[PDB]
Amino acid sequence: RRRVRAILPYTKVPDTDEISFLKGDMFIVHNELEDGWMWVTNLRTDEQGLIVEDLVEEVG
Ligand SMILES: [Cl-]
Repeated sequence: RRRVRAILPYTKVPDTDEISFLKGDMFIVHNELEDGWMWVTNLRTDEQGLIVEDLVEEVG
């Protein structure tokens, strides 16, 4: 469980558990699979869903 920040914007694929986001959006990473899929909470929108880890950076 950690925070990550979007380094790019993203528009979700319709009728999926993906969420949209903007560059700079902060997320709580609840869980992550080996293939890069994360279940997160977007802290700006309070939406939960799927994101790919290559669109985010570790928060230090
Ligand atoms: Cl949708």
